[PDB]
Amino acid sequence: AWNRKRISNCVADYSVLYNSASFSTFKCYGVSPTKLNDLCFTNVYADS
Amino acid sequence: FVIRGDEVRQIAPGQTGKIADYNYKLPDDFTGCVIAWNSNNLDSK
Amino acid sequence: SRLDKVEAEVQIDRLITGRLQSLQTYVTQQLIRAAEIRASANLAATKM
Repeated sequence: AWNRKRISNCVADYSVLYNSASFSTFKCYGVSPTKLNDLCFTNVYADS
Repeated sequence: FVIRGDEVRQIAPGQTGKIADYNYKLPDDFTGCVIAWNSNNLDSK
Repeated sequence: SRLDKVEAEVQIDRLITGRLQSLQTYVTQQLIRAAEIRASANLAATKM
């Protein structure tokens, strides 16, 4: 029953998100991870 | 040197990480070899 | 904007290859046309 969630209207400081060393793996496909903090996103969804 | 094994993946050419960000990093044009072995038997304290 | 240098390199290589092949095609085909025009010009001069 994997969860679906939508994320919109937020300022996402992905550097602080990266600061969580507890995340065992962190892979980015379409962009380089360092570029996260320099790009916009018109549609953001999350699965957990 | 001696470092934690978790961030060992960061220490490699091309690879990145917090240790690569501001602790220490080998450039992507690396000319050499990287070896490591666990030393918990003697470095424990 | 979206990628790092190592990650960008493959895409840049493919773009370069395609574009320069297109230029090669344009150059050679144009040169053929130039050959035909040259022959026509010699015919015109002989006519004159």
